[PDB]
Amino acid sequence: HSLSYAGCNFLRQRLVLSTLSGRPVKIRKIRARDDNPGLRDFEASFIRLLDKITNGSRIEINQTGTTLYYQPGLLYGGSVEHDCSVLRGIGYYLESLLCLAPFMKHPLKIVLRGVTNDQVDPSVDVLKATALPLLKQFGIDGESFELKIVRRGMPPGGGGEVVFSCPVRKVLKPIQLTDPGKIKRIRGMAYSVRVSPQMANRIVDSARSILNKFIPDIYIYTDHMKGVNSGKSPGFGLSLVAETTSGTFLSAELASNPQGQGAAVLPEDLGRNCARLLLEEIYRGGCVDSTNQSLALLLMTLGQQDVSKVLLGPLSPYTIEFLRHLKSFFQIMFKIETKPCGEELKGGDKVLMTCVGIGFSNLSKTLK
Amino acid sequence: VRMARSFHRTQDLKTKKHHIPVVDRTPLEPPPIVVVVMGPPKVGKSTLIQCLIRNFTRQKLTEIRGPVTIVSGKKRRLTIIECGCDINMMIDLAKVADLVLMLIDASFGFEMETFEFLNICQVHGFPKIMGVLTHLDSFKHNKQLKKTKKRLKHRFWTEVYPGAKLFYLSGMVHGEYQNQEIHNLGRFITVMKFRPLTWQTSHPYILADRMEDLTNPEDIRTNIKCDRKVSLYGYLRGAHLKNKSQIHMPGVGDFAVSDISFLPDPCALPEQQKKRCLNEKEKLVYAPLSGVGGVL
Amino acid sequence: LIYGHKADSLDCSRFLVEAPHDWDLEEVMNSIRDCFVTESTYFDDLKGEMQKQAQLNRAEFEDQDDEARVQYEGFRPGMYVRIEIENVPCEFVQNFDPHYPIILGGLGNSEGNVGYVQMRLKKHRWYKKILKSRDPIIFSVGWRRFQTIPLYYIEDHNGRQRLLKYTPQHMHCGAAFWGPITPQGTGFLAIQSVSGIMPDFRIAATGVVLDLDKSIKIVKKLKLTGFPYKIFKNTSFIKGMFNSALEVAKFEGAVIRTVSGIRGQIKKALRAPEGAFRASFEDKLLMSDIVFMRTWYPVSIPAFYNPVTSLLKPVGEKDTWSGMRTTGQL
Amino acid sequence: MAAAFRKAAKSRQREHRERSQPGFRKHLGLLEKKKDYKLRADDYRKKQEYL
Amino acid sequence: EVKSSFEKRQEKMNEKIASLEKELLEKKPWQLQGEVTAQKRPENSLLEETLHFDHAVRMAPVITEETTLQLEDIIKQRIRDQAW
Amino acid sequence: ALKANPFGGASHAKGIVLEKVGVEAKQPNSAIRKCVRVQLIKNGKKITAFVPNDGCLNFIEENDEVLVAGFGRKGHAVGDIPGVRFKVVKVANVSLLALYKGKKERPR
Amino acid sequence: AKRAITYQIAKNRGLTPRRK
RNA sequence: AGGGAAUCAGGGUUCGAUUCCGGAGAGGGAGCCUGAGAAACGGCUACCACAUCCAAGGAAGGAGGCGCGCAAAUU
RNA sequence: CUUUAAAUCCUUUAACGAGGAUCCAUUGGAGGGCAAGUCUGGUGCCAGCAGCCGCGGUAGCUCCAAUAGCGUAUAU
Ligand SMILES: Nc1nc2c(ncn2[C@@H]2O[C@H](COP(=O)(O)OP(=O)(O)OP(=O)(O)O)[C@@H](O)[C@H]2O)c(=O)[nH]1
Ligand SMILES: [Mg+2]
Ligand SMILES: [Mg+2]
Repeated sequence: HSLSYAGCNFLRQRLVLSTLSGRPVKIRKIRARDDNPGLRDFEASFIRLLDKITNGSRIEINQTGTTLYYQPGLLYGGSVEHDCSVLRGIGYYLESLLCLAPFMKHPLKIVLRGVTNDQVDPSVDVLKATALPLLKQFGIDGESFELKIVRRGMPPGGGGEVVFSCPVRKVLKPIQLTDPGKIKRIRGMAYSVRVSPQMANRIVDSARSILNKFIPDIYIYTDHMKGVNSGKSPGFGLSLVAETTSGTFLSAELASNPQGQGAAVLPEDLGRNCARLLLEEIYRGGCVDSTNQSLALLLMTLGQQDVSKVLLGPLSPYTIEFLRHLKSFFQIMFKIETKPCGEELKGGDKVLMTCVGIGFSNLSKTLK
Repeated sequence: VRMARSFHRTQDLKTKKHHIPVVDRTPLEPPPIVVVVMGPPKVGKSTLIQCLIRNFTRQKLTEIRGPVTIVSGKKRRLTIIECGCDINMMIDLAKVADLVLMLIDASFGFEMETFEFLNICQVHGFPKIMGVLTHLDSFKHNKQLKKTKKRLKHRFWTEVYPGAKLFYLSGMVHGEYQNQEIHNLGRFITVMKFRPLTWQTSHPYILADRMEDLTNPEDIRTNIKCDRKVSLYGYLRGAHLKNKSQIHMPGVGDFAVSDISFLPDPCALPEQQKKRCLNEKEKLVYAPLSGVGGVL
Repeated sequence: LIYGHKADSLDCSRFLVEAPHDWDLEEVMNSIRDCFVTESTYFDDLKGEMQKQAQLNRAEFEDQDDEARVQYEGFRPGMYVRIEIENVPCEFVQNFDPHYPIILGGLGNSEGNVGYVQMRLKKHRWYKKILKSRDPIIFSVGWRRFQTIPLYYIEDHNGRQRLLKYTPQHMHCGAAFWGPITPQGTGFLAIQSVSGIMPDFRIAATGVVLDLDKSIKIVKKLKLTGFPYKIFKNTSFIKGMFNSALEVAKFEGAVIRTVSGIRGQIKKALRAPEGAFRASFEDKLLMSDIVFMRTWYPVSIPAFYNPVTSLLKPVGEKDTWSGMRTTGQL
Repeated sequence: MAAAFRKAAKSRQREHRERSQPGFRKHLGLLEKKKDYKLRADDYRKKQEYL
Repeated sequence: EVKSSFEKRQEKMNEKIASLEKELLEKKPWQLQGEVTAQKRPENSLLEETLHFDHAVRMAPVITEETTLQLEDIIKQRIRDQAW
Repeated sequence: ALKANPFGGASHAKGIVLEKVGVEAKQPNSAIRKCVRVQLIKNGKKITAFVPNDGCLNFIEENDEVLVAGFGRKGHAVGDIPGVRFKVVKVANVSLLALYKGKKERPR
Repeated sequence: AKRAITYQIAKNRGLTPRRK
């Protein structure tokens, strides 16, 4: 029994849920009412990434490219080398791999080549800082669990390289994350490639200017890569991370405009805007950040038939649609209960998400 | 030195207690326990089934077919099924059985079917097993009877865990086993406890009590060979079940469940009261394919 | 809202701010003010965690009604339930027998699919015959009972899986076949014939399921044989291994050895006969010696899966079910 | 009880058997094995060292 | 007469079983047989067989422009340091 | 010094089979090959235990429950390897000798 | 029509070393 | 203050045998009825505490097994 | 038969019941034997580990100690 969908939006989650459930999916009318009707190259690059990291898959593409049929195979790990398209960031592909990493047959050792930092897609600095501790909460922690950035990349040239390694686990542990905690420290990363090193420092004194009143402890790292490590295009940006007592992480990031289009951004404005964006996240703060809401829900459904609870902020349109696909594929329905928090003066209202997992195990892992 | 000896003995006691910690997924209200009766073809399986039923309900049952659910105690119910000598039946019941009663002919001795079923049980998850040996009336209460009991008991202890009980049925008074032996046998079933098996815990399963064909009658007249819609009633066991799922029925094939709905429980446990014994109202027999009283 | 244009849009997992706060007034800053800082053994701790989870599972949905509870956690064990099944074969209803039990087994994820299953297998100690590879056999796995054609192989220390002709008399053995997906760690049982009665023990073999994959990777040993015809001390001229000069060029430098155990190397092709070549050796050869080279050839298994349909039989012949016959019966 | 494990393994005493020359090459002579080659190999090595 | 849905599947299974039973009694092809000489196998058969075998010795290195440049880089370095 | 020993004053201990480190390495020594890693349930410590004979590894799988006893004497019998202080006696409360000789079948 | 057990199953000697 | 105390009998050293008690209570404290002998090993009344049947009005009552994969002489 | 309230048990006693007498004693310790077989390392032909698995085929070796008994682990 194969599911049918229409459109190109939400393409990644439809493919990721299909290979985990094992049920084929049909996609129709991709960018039909457009000058270019067929698939975009970055979507085709994503499909090629799935083919290498699985075994036994069958994929059908129309000559027009308007429809797609995907028959999932078993997940096979090992060493993989991929060249990501420069139109979308590496973090665009890295989210899907983070969902599929623990259920491979062999531990995944993949090196990704493309663009690391971008405005459209989340930065790999954010995923390293925030997404990886969340998987460690589920018990996927290991000595080989790491993200390492070999060289940075900025559009349009790109030229960045990251390596990802994750252990394999038979079953996922349940979690009960109901206390968000209180924010102790703020950590940040300032980077500049193919430009003067002064750009990094001009971002630091603006972000610190706003955030020093709330917290005494803020320290921002500065990174400057030279030579081939710099990439092929100039740019600069800032990523900010806030740590709580309970161990949760909240993040925000911004990047400068590409060389080809857009006016140059003042480094002081970038530092001020990124700090204000982080404060917006704190007003919306929960146990997980807004980007990682969909990742947290997926790992909860794959538990060993136990009740799990998470406290997260306002629901994103991405996560609301993700919840609908979870009911379509895995037939799970969460119980939703909002928290008023009217007089505690934490900020905006929070939503408590609870569910019971479906019986799921790693079928690809080899018993010896 | 006595304290050191006491210290060492406590550690050995702790060692036996150790096992893998696991979340207890047993239901708050358990379903009726599945009890299977098997043996060689003419050992007395069906005669034993009537004796256990008469021990608990006083309700008359004739033409016993399929599973029979009875109330045996304040907090326990039993589903009793007979296992034929056909090998296909032996394989399916071992997957679903919670308690196994094996019948052994003491006069003839051990047979092939007794050992085959033990190998089946070891493969698919070993349930609680109690062996009952009959036909002891052929012996003359002498050295031969005493030695035959010991010979069969030691061989029986190799297949199963040591300490597993063997029950003795001396003889029949009027074609029924003695009431004291049956009552003692029923006491052992009541107080037994069960471990969680791996396959049964992970997968939901149902032993169907009633079947009903739900098709348009005119479709059968048009074509007898048409595919038919079938409704099934039974107790849910093992794990939770979703609305739209794939189920395998052994001997037929794979199917997908269209509609699911719960029903008020028949043969239900009593509301708690401190009466010494259950009256005739509380003792219930549910057997839709067997025929209760006089009606079949 | 959740459970009660947008297409052709960007796949971005970002929460854009519809209405950002000023962050310059003190009242806005005040809203987020509180968010900032102003002897038991290892076995006992594990046991404590399980009890807390056990209490949490039972005491989660007790408030909601049963109809509400079904949507969130499904039908719990201990409920009397009614199941409606469609597309049942007609022979089930007409040939129904109340004595034969009916069991409904819930399937997990991907268990409806088919694939390659690698198993650890040992022939049963009380079975008289042994199992030959590439002969039909019925497996009792999970909920299913089906007949397939398996391959028996043995593991080597380097990791190679080489094909075996027969099941070994006293050892475990790898088994691979094409069939339904089944979770790891489960036991399985082997029979030769469900129909008919046999005086001897009927259980053929027993083991556990190990692996699931889409490729078998099983290989078989293949030897190409040649004979010397001209000898010059170490160097000898070999014929019979190949039949063309193209064949020799593909296998130059291959390690070859004699039955006597002298190791050699293929050096260069010879023109005067069609497929001869020149080979050097450790020591001088005799005319009676036979040379061969060791090669590995991948094998394949047919995809044949025949489930047992004993209930789809008339009432008198449910015991008599037959399928594909083995080599001896043919 | 390591010796007990070895004794159980050596319960069967059938050993692997030797294969003979093929029939169509019988006039050539006996198919030599490692034990046969070692006799002529050591004989040649003995003479060369003396020379 | 009319044929049942289960009976239709049985007919397809029976054809498949018959084909498989033919293969068992048939003579095995030369690839599956061990210890095969050139006479039994057809001409030029191994070219498409894709067998696996081991090589006795390392192949001789191939000279290219890249190896020339790296070697000249080594020579130039010794010249600068007078590392004779 | 009542609790001095690694077994906490007991003569035997129970553990969970983590991996067969000897099998994963491709060395055919048959002394490395019979080394397995288990984690004691009582205290969570990880030790390396010895399987009496090659081919009893086939009976053991990962995540199984085994009984481990001390290795008091005859340590020098194994070929030039340190750390021979533990040995696997039972799996699933069944002795390895009974499984090897074909006197009992492992219950699942 | 009764399938009695063999001598091997009755006495599970198994792999026992042979003695004179 | 389970333990004793005694007793009889006996060739190859006794793996002998038996007997004797300090009282009290009958769901909990009081009151009461008979007989030679009891403030009863048994009835009753009031109070306190439990629990069963019902047509809802009313009526009747006074010890041991497991927790060691293990409950038959509890006959 | 006798026994006993009745029966069982003990003691008597009629008839069958052995050549591979297969009507087949075990536990622990130490050795021998092997192929067109596999792996690893080298000192060309070697060594270690090990060997019911080989091209095709599926219709029950020896010695030592105790003996209806005999080992292992921890503490001593
Ligand atoms: N003498 C004696 N006969 C017994 C005993 N137990 C069962 N039987 C015989 O078993 C017969 C009854 O057979 P069933 O009740 O049908 O038992 P079954 O094993 O289910 O036989 P099937 O129904 O054919 O499977 C009786 O007539 C008895 O002769 C016993 O303990 N002693
Ligand atoms: Mg019957
Ligand atoms: Mg004689």
